[PDB]
Amino acid sequence: VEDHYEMGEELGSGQFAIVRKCRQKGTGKEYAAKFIKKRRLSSSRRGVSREEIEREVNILREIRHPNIITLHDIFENKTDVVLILELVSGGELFDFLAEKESLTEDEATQFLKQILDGVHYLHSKRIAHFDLKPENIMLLDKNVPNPRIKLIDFGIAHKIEKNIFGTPEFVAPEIVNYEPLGLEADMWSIGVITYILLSGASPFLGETKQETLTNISAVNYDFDEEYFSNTSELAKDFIRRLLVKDPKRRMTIAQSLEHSWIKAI
Amino acid sequence: SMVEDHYEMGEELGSGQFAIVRKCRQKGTGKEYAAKFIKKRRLSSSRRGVSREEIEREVNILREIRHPNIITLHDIFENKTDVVLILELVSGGELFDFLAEKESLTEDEATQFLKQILDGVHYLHSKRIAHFDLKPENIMLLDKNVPNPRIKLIDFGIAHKIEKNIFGTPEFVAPEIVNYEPLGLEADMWSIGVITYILLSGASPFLGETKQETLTNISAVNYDFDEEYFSNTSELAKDFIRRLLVKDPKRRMTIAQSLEHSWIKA
Repeated sequence: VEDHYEMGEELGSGQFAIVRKCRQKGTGKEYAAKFIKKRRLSSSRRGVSREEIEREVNILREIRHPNIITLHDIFENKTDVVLILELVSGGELFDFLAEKESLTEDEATQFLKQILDGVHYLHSKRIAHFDLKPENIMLLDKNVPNPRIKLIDFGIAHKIEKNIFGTPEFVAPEIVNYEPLGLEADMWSIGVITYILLSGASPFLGETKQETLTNISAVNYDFDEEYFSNTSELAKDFIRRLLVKDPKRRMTIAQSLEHSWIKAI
Repeated sequence: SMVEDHYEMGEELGSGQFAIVRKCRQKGTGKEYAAKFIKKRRLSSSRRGVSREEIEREVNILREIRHPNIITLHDIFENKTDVVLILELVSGGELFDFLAEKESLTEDEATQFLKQILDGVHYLHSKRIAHFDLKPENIMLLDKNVPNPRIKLIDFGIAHKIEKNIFGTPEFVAPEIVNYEPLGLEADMWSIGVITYILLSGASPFLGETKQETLTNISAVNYDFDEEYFSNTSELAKDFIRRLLVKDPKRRMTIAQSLEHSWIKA
């Protein structure tokens, strides 16, 4: 990698990884180099297993959409897999919105549409992100008139595809009744993101992580007027149709885009 | 290295998911092995070949394992089109075929083979590896032409390491993630119950007339011991089976408990 990219400042660090800014030799174009520490022994809990690195890389390879982070190049050395990624410098969407004194529902929906467009692309390729949250919703450049959303961090993303067992004769009840996680999980996350984007309030947050998890499982939220008095009924309906316990009864991404609140712009 | 530079390749032995198995012999030692050639999926291909992720997952499992009752990985090569696993040659066929050839087979003899299965699984589970496909066709013998044949568990194509897992905020996670119950080592213990039931009786506990019936029967744990298939089976053996065919995975015998059970231990 160092033969081909000049490495600069550390930008941050996450799950067994350090991100540095870099510049490609010959072209001068800037990127983010994410150095992922490989797991050595399969018994270890340090680093990332090769198979999990591959899972993420295989998803990143396929992505070509303006609202998603792009993979440019990949290297591997003794200790690391280095992803050369699109440099996204505009920060978290919510930190940009914080510079404002207030935000209108129409200003918010400009951004929400971009998130939905990114997720529509991912879901069209059967990719569930599984960790949609405001910190993974960045901006390419926050100083332009109409900033562009970039979805980041495919660390737990999966392709969503019985036959592997040959027949079911020997399989346990938990396999018979296995209900896989799927694309609907992202649609729930979108509901929560929308809720907080519009109101500033987190719908399920409790005093401990355990309380939050309890609240989520019970679908225990409201639209209290202290937070929702300037929010439209169509916005509330959109959220209601996402925050559904049964994943099979939630709006899909296509239905989300066809919802009157979104169609209206 | 290229595989042909180290191994003389021989005749074809079988086929797997986008795979061919050939007998081979190591140059420099004369020792025979099974070479499994797995076709890699191209980046432009949707369904042809096996994904790199799936090959790595299985290989990383195989690399870790060494135990007398599990197939051993000896070498790995990769060329343009394939990943090639050089595996221990397991020549003795299916356990159940060998047993079906015996004039008679006592419960004591059956338990001794079953113990070898348990020993292999005990090792796998000690590494947090669930096999997930334990069934007769994956229980082979190394060499059937010896007084006491050695069981070899094969086919780690759906095996997985087993690890509420959320390091950051849980605020945006869906209820199905909050309530997610992953498949675990207990699933293998269920399979061992079914294997044992068939081993002793020749009947299958949950098999229905259609796939849906089999599924329904498993989920309901709807089985019994027919009087005229279990007439020569001990209550102690039935107890072993009963403690494995339990709906709640948390209430099934673990591999350690299975080995401590008096059917095995006595």
